[PDB]
Amino acid sequence: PLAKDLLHPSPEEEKRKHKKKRLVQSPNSYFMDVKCPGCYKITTVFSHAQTVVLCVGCSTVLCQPTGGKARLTEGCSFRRKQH
Amino acid sequence: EITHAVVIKKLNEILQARGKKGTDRAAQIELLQLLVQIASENNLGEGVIVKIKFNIIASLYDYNPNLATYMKPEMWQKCLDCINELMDILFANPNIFVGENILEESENLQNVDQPLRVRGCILTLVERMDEEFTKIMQNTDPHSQEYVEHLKDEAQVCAIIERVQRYLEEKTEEICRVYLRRILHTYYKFDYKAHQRQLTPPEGSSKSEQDQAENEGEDSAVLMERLCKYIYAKDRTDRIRTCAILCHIYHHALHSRWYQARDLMLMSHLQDNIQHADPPVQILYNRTMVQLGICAFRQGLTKDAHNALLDIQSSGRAKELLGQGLLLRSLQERNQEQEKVERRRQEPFHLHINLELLECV
Amino acid sequence: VRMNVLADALKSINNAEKRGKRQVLIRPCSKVIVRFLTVMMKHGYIGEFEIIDDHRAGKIVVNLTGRLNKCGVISPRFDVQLKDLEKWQNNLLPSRQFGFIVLTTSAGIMDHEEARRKHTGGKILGFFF
Amino acid sequence: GRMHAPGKGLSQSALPYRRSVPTWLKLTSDDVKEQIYKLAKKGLTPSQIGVILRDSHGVAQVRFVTGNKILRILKSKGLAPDLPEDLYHLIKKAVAVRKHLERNRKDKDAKFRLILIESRIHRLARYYKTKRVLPPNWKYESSTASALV
RNA sequence: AAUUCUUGGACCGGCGCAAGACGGACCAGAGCGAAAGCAUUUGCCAAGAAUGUUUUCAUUAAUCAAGAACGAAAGUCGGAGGUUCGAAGACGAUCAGAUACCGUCGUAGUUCCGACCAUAAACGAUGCCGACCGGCGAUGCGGCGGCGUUAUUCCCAUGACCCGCCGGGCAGCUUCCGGGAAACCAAAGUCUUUGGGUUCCGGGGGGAGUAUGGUUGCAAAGCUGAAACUUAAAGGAAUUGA
Repeated sequence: PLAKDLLHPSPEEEKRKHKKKRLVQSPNSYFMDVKCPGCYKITTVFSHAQTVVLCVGCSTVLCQPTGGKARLTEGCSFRRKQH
Repeated sequence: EITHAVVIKKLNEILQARGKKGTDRAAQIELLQLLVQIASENNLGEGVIVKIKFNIIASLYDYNPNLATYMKPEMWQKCLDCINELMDILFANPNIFVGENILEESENLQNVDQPLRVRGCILTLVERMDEEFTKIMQNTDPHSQEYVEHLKDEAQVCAIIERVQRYLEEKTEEICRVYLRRILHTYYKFDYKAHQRQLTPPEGSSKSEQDQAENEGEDSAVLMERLCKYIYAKDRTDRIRTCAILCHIYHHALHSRWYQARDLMLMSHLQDNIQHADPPVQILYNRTMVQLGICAFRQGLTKDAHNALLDIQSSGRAKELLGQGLLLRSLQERNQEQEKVERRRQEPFHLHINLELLECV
Repeated sequence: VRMNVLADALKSINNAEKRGKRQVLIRPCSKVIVRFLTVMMKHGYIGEFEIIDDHRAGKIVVNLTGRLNKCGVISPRFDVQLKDLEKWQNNLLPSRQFGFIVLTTSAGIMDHEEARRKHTGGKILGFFF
Repeated sequence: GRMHAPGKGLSQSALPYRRSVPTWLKLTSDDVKEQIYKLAKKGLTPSQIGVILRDSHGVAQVRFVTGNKILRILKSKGLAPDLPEDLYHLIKKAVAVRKHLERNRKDKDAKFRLILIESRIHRLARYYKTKRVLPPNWKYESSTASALV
C-alpha cells in the first residue's frame, strides 16, 4: 500500500507496535492498587515490580518478581490506576 | 557465634530469599531454626531471638504460596508452639525488644522507622493466626469426626488471644483490636460455659480467689465491649464498634434476658444503617437479628418472635446465616463467597428456625 | 553510529519517492532538516509536512508529490566561495534550467540562486532536482 | 549495538510523554527526599533507591516529583559515594574475575573477558577525569584495585 | 592371493581383571562462542548475549598506525604415558616398471602436564557501525494477550500442546524493489540522478612470495619484500558442440 496515514494510525496499530516504534513512544507498564483481604489498606505496586513488595510491618508477601510482569499473590484484588 | 554481627548479617540474607521464585519455601525455616539452636549465648541466642522469632513464624505462613488454602496439621501445630516460645521470653522480661533503648545491643532498633509497629508485629501474628484457624474449619467434612479432631485446637487458640491479652504494655486506646479477636471467640459461646461457673452455688464450691478465676470469662463482654465502644467512638476507624456490639447483643441472647439485649440493637440504630456496610459484618447482623426472636421464643413472647423472623425465612435465600446455596450468576464472585462462608459450629440450625415460623404462626 | 542526520533524512525521502509512497516518516528531526524541507517546499517539490513532538529529537511526516527525481547530501560540508558556485552547480545539477544546490550561509539556509543574488558564499548542505 | 559484543539489543525504558505527576500520588517533594536520604544511609546506590521507590511507593521518576536527580540529591546532602557507582561495579567485577583467574590459570576465556572489562574501566575512567569527578592522578592498576571496594 | 597368527591350543563361546583412548544412536540447514572451536552424570568457580523495566550516569560513542590477548592440524624442546590408528621403515602382492593405490607388521607421532610455533580452501572465498527499501510460512531464546485439550484430583497456581502479537538470532521459500559480465544477491540494493563514518587492500600474465638486508624462533619457519629478464594474452560467467 502507498497511502497510509502515519499521522492518524488507529489505536490497535500503536498497541501492536513495539513501545519505542510507536508515533510517540509510551510505557507498556502501569501502576495498580493491590490489597490483601485481611488488612483495610491499598498499597501501590508497579506492574513489572522486580522486588518483593510487602504489606506494612511484614504482614505477608504481596507480589513475586519474574522475567516480565510480577506474579501477584492468589487472593488479592488489584485495580490498575490511570492519570 | 560472634558479637551478634554474624546473626544480624545471616538474618539479613535468609529473609532475603523470601517470596523469590527460587524460594526453597521449606528449608528456609530450617536455616531460621539453625540461627536459634546454634544461638546459645546472651544477646547472641538468649536476648534477641525475638527479632528472629517474628521471622521464624512469619516464615511458616509463607510456606503456603496461596492465601485461599490452609496450613496442614503438621504446619498448623508447630506455629501454635513457636507463637508460645515468643510469649515464654516476652512475659518474664518486661520490656520492648525490637527497640526502646536499655543498654546498646542487640535491642535499640530506632534507626528502623518506628520500634513500635515492628513491636506491634505480635498482635498481627495472633490476628493472622486467628483468621488462619478459620480456614482449618472451612475445609473439613463437618459430619465427619475429623471436624472434632480439629475443634480440640480451639482450647489452644483461645489461650493465646488470652496470654497475649493480659499483656498490657500496648507500646483501652490501641489494644481494642486483640479485644475484638478475643470477644469473637466468646460471643457464640453457650449457657453451660457462661452459666455453669456462675450457677455452681457460690458457697464452699466457688468462693476462693483463683477458684473464682474460672469466674473470669462469663462477662468478659461487660469490660472489653464498652472499651471497643467509647475509645473507638473517640478514635478514627469504624469496624470495631459495629461488630463489637452485635457480638454483645448475640451474647445477651440464648443465655441472658431479651430486655437487656434488644435495647443495644436500638441504641446503635443498625435497623436502618447496615446498608452501606461491608458483607463480612452484614451477615453478623443477620445472625444477630435471627437469634433475637429465637430467645424471645425461649422466655415466652410467641408473637414478638413471629413478626421479627418474617423477612429472613420469607426468602429462598435463608442461607444469609450459613454456607450459601444454588444456581449460577457470575462464578468468580461465587469464589469471593466461599471465602465468606462462616464456620460450621457457629451456624444457627435451619430445621430449628422453620420450627419457630410454623410454631409461632 | 548516526554521524549525519540530514543524510539519513534525505535517503529516507529518496527511497520513499522511488517506491511511489505518498508520505514518509523521517525520524531524527533537527533545525537543519526543517530549514532544508521549507526551501524544498517553497519551490514545490514536496507538499505540507507535520513535525511530531516527543520530548526528545522530534519526528517529521512529509506529504510527497511525485515531482522529486533526487534529493542528495554532500559530506563533508565543503566551503563553497561565490565564484566556485558555477563549477559546483555545473557538475551536480541536471541542466541550467531546473534543480537547486541548497547551502548554509551567513544569512541562513537558502538555494544557490538566492545566495548568488544576496552575494554570499557558504558551506554546501545538498542538492534537489 | 553492544560495545564489547556482537549483540544489537533494543530493550530499555520508555518514559511517558507527560512529565506531569499523577493525581493519586500523595507523597510530596520533601517526603521523597527524606526517604532517598534514609535508603542511601542504610547503604544503597542510586539505581537500587529508584527501584525500591517506584516498586513500593509509586514514584515513576524522582526528577518529576522533586526537581533534581537521585545522585544530585545525595551529593547535595553529602551521602554520595566517592567514585561513581558504575565504575565501582566494573572494578569489583574485574577483582572477582582476576581472583578466579589466579587459581584457574588454564582459563583462556576468563583471561580474554578480563581484558574487555579492564579496557572498559580505562575507557570510562578517563571520561570522569575530563569531567573532573576523579583526581587526574587516578590510576586503576590490578595490584591496588582489590583495595578499592 | 601371499607375507603374518596357531595342537608351546590361535580364531570362536563363557566368567573375571588391568590399561589407555573416545563419548554412538537421540543429533536437526538446532544452540553457544571474538574466531579457532564446543556433547556421558553431578558438584563448585567466574563470565555472557537476548528479553523485561515509568531505575541510574548523561555523550562517556564508531572505526583504528604503535602495542597487545587467543589462534585447528602438523612441527620443536623437557616430563608422564603408550589401548587404537600410523608419516618414515621392513616385507607380501599388482604391473612392462610401482620407489603407488591393496595387504601384514610398524618407529616418530596420535593422549596428558609445562615451555615455543603463529600458519590453513583459518571460507560466507563476502571488514566493522548506522539508516531506509517487498511478501510468506516455520524455527531457537525472552516477553505479552488468547477459545479450548491435558498433568498435579483439590484445582488456585505452575509445566506439555493449541492460536496470534513484539524484540533480538541461525536459516528458508517467493518477486520485473533494484543491482550485475552473468552465475546469482532483501543485499552483492538505495551508483554517471555518482559524497552517512572509518580500517585494510588490488592495478595484464610470468620471474615470485624468488634474491638481498632487517627482524622474531632452539629448529622448521613466520612477518616485511624487489629487480633484471620474459610474454599477447592469462583469465571470469554463460551458450552451442564433441
